[PDB]
Amino acid sequence: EAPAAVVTGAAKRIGRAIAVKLHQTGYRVVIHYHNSAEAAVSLADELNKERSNTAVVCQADLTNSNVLPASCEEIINSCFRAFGRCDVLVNNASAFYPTPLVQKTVETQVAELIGTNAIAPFLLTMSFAQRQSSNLSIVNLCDAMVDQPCMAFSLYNMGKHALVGLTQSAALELAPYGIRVNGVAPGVSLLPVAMGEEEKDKWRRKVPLGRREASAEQIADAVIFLVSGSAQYITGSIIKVDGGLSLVHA
Amino acid sequence: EAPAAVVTGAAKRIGRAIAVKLHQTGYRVVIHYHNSAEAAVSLADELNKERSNTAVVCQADLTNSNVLPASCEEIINSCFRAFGRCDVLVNNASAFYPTPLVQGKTVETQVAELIGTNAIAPFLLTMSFAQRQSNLSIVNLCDAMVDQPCMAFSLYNMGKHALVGLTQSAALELAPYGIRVNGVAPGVSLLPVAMGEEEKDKWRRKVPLGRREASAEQIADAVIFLVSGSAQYITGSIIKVDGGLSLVHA
Amino acid sequence: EAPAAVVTGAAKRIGRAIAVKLHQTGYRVVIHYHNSAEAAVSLADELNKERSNTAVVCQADLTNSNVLPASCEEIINSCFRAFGRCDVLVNNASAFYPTPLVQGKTVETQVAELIGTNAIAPFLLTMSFAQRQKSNLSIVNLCDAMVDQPCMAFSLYNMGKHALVGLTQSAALELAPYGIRVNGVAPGVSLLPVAMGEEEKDKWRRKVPLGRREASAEQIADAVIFLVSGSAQYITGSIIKVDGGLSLVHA
Amino acid sequence: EAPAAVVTGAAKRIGRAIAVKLHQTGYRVVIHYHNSAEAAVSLADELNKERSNTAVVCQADLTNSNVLPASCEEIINSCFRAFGRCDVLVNNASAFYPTPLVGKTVETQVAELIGTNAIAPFLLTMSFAQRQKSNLSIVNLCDAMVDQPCMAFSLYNMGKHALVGLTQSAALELAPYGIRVNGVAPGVSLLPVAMGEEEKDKWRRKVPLGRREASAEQIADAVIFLVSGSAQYITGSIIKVDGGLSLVHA
Ligand SMILES: NC(=O)C1=CN([C@@H]2O[C@H](COP(=O)(O)OP(=O)(O)OC[C@H]3O[C@@H](n4cnc5c(N)ncnc54)[C@H](OP(=O)(O)O)[C@@H]3O)[C@@H](O)[C@H]2O)C=CC1
Ligand SMILES: NC(=O)C1=CN([C@@H]2O[C@H](COP(=O)(O)OP(=O)(O)OC[C@H]3O[C@@H](n4cnc5c(N)ncnc54)[C@H](OP(=O)(O)O)[C@@H]3O)[C@@H](O)[C@H]2O)C=CC1
Ligand SMILES: NC(=O)C1=CN([C@@H]2O[C@H](COP(=O)(O)OP(=O)(O)OC[C@H]3O[C@@H](n4cnc5c(N)ncnc54)[C@H](OP(=O)(O)O)[C@@H]3O)[C@@H](O)[C@H]2O)C=CC1
Ligand SMILES: NC(=O)C1=CN([C@@H]2O[C@H](COP(=O)(O)OP(=O)(O)OC[C@H]3O[C@@H](n4cnc5c(N)ncnc54)[C@H](OP(=O)(O)O)[C@@H]3O)[C@@H](O)[C@H]2O)C=CC1
Ligand SMILES: Nc1nc2ccc(C(=O)NCCc3cccc(Cl)c3)cc2s1
Ligand SMILES: Nc1nc2ccc(C(=O)NCCc3cccc(Cl)c3)cc2s1
Ligand SMILES: Nc1nc2ccc(C(=O)NCCc3cccc(Cl)c3)cc2s1
Ligand SMILES: Nc1nc2ccc(C(=O)NCCc3cccc(Cl)c3)cc2s1
Repeated sequence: EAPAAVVTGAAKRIGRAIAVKLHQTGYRVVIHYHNSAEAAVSLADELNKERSNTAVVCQADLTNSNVLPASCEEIINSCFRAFGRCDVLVNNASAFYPTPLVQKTVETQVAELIGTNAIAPFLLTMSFAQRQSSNLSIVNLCDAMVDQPCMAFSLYNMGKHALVGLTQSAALELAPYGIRVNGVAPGVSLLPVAMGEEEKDKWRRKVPLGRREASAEQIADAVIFLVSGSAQYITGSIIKVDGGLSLVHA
Repeated sequence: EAPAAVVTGAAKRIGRAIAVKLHQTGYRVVIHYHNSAEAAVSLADELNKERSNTAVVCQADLTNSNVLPASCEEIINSCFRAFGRCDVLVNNASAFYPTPLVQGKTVETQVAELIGTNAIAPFLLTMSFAQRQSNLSIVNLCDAMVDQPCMAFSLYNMGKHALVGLTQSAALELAPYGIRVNGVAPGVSLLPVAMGEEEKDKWRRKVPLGRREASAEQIADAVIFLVSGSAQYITGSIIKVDGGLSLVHA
Repeated sequence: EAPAAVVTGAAKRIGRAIAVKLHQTGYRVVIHYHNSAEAAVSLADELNKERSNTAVVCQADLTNSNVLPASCEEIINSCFRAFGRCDVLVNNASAFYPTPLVQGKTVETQVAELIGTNAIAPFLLTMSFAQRQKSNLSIVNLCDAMVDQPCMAFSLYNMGKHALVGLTQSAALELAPYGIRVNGVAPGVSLLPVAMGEEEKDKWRRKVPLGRREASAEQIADAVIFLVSGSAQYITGSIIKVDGGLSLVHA
Repeated sequence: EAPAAVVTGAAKRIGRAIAVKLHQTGYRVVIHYHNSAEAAVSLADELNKERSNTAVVCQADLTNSNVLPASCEEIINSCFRAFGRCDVLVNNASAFYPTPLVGKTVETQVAELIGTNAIAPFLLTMSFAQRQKSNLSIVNLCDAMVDQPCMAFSLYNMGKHALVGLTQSAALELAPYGIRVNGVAPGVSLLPVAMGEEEKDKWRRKVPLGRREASAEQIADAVIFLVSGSAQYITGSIIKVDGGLSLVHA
């Protein structure tokens, strides 16, 4: 038949764009969600209606507990269960909020920010590999502004730095098994829904390429390339998709 | 009207694969060469037979000198003369040889060739490209190993480092003009002309992903992505196409 | 009075050498240890015999847990309790072992120790150090020069060391308005593993361009000493590799 | 007896502070200069007043041309003829001005910005290494902001990137001879004399640590460390001395 992909947090925003675009490219997909049951279902609906029985949903909480392992195993599972194979893993799901050094308790923050951002990708990676001709690859959602961090976002930043480390080490380690591991690093994309609107323009104006944020589909485009046969020799690479934002000094 | 691209050192090896593949994507192509007259003319005949009036050649020495700006201006001008437009510039041409710090070319010539082709020509070509200015982009052929260099290749490495700087500086500067500037960084690809079987397998053995060098087409694939509509928010980015080679410790 | 420093995992190897050199430069020192009780007490004994009332020990597991914040707070408080001040924090303590992806400690346990010691505890200690400030304040984080060219099957260790880089940068940024500098020291190959054979040692030694030998503990401490000194008063968010060229050598 | 150090562009500003700190440390110094003869002599006289026969001056243009190799050989020679040895080389001299891609000629700009910042350091490095017959080191003055460049500084940035490559390449190659090679990367240091205080403050306010530029002495302090017995294992390292400026996003 046709290849299959798991996308994490695929309900909304960047994950949904990735999901749809993988589908259009001919992937059967698992739409993982935590909170967005509705949205997951609706997207599955839309993809199933397009090609019969090619989109399934999956619940899991990706916080750092004692049960993350099983959850990550569950997610990889259902991809094999629904489609009998798993070609692609997109690590998209992610928490993001400030954690000031001079001031949810901390370990909540750690489980979410370190847990979702780093540890869960590590576990999914381990399951994806464990259960493996083909074109297998993993794509991690990184952050182009990792070296010029937002003030008071240490934990978030630590977790994204950790994700670069996983990208590198897993690319090395899984290269023998023909599994590629890559990253996509957005700058400013879909801005926080809560963040002010006139405040949003402030950020848009800093971006060299067209004074605007990346659309979700732009991010998705890079993911598509990395999983494709056009990237068959690409592993351990992180592709920034930031419109030049990371090149701009203070 | 199909867009137009200049590829430097497009007569052989990776440059040829980039020109071919731009052509197969719908571009008209200026094939720059220095010495490889026959291969140059040969390729253009092949492109033109495939689609008449779609390929030209343009001879130029890319060694640094007081007339390199005029030679660079001429390469770009050749594209406007042939095709009435210049949409893409691929900085591919490259001198590569050892320049030990501790002891037939003079050092003046070594600097001219290694710094001229790898860095100064790209800069002058970028300047000419932007001056004569849809989906405009420049792709620089960089080097994935530039922070773990070959022993005794200081001038080469300096040139490739300079090219990274050019990639970033021009991406920043040319963004408001809608011109994107990116790089592709091979690890080990098409291997040298003068090298034994034993030595090839030595290098190949180092590559985590499949224990082999990149095909030129694999390198060309990333160039294709960067110039395409799928990369319209990507600028100042360098994509490693190295099979994990740069991840491998001594 | 004399400034005070907290050094984590300071009973042996690189931490001890850092504690010793800070002590010789006139610091009062907290020697944090986990398991190495005899060795920590021995070191403090030596340092106290050198100038009385200048060295204390402090026991803490730096494995991630819900009590890890309390333990890190307690480490910092030990310094204020002993010496009335805390000028320098060195995050040296580190777990180091393989965690293969394609496969005995549970994975829960691996994550707790490798991410906890190498990254979370540094963050918590960073927080406690800064909050307790109410001179030349700085933090030095022991990083790893080979993080972008890692050992096969050391995913979690590498992830923690990359996190520590992120902490170094983020904390340099956030704490600079308080006058606290935050930097890193990144060894290549230094003191080899106690359980490693001399045969394997020489394999690693011969890869080092500068001298074909590992860094001495002193040489690593030397860089730490520079970063805390007034010769580094404008330096923050910098990581100095002390690796003999090792990270420049290709495969 | 006393070790000897060559410092380039040592007449004024940062190179001056380095010469002085090296002298105070016990070094005999060659004060290289291009135009500031008056400045160079006064420094030399003052140093020589502190300690007889410990300081000499040497004039040379470090621009790129067929005579540059000879010039750099002569600079190194001047240390040996004066002091009988050359233990340290500090590549400090630098040209810095904008070179927009869109009243000097372009070839002149290339010659000056690539010549002073990259090529002359390479030639000096070669001459330093070849003339050796303990604690030998080279320190290259880099730039902490090379990945977040000033707009329209492409050539400057290319030169500073090249210098990073030299540092790394020469570190690797000279390590067997026991010559360490490292860099110091200032952020904002001595601001131009004639720059308005109101402008100066715009840059000053960007700096996290103390909201001021680095003194020349602070930069020199990092140089002193790298040449010292405390840095005996450090090679191929670049120490940013930037007060956190490079960590600050747009
Ligand atoms: N937005 C931007 O501008 C930038 C984004 N990025 C990165 O790109 C990726 C996508 O960003 P964006 O779409 O804005 O992300 P969001 O912050 O909106 O989160 C995306 C999804 O993550 C899931 N998620 C969050 N926390 C958990 C958790 N504890 N367990 C399980 N799932 C969880 C949610 O799924 P559910 O809805 O089902 O609960 C949510 O829809 C992230 O990795 C992010 O860090 C990086 C830099 C810039
Ligand atoms: N091959 C590999 O494994 C790797 C290559 N790269 C990079 O990828 C790109 C393509 O590599 P590859 O195809 O191997 O390159 P080649 O070594 O085959 O050279 C490409 C072309 O550069 C041209 N060139 C050389 N000197 C001059 C000069 N003075 N003036 C004008 N043109 C000149 C030549 O044109 P002509 O033949 O007409 O004289 C030559 O065919 C380069 O920029 C290279 O640095 C990066 C790392 C790995
Ligand atoms: N040695 C080398 O070659 C290199 C070292 N580094 C870094 O340099 C630093 C020093 O290296 P090195 O001296 O070899 O380190 P070690 O591996 O010897 O560990 C130092 C100390 O870490 C402490 N530690 C370990 N696990 C825990 C834990 N769960 N809770 C609390 N403390 C713990 C131990 O204290 P105790 O003995 O009391 O149990 C130990 O003595 C480390 O951060 C390391 O990663 C970087 C690269 C190379
Ligand atoms: N100051 C700052 O904020 C920053 C500086 N840096 C780097 O720090 C180093 C020192 O900085 P700074 O003191 O401000 O530098 P300056 O701009 O003051 O230049 C230092 C010296 O360079 C010499 N020089 C310039 N062009 C030439 C040439 N063609 N031939 C020979 N010598 C030449 C001059 O010698 P003379 O006067 O005798 O002609 C000059 O005094 C440089 O390498 C610089 O790039 C990096 C980032 C920031
Ligand atoms: N899960 C999520 N992770 C992230 C990470 C980053 C952002 C984000 O909005 N980043 C922008 C940082 C930035 C920094 C400086 C200038 C600008 Cl215009 C933008 C948003 C999100 S949402
Ligand atoms: N114009 C050209 N530029 C370059 C640059 C690099 C190479 C090359 O062969 N690079 C491989 C270097 C290498 C470094 C370490 C391990 C391995 Cl297997 C290979 C070949 C060329 S040809
Ligand atoms: N807590 C500890 N952390 C670390 C981290 C790294 C090392 C170490 O020995 N790293 C060497 C890795 C290496 C990789 C490639 C070549 C070589 Cl000569 C050495 C040893 C330790 S002990
Ligand atoms: N030879 C010389 N090289 C350089 C390099 C850089 C500078 C300089 O002024 N750099 C500051 C760049 C900068 C960029 C963005 C913000 C801020 Cl406050 C400062 C000044 C000089 S003088």
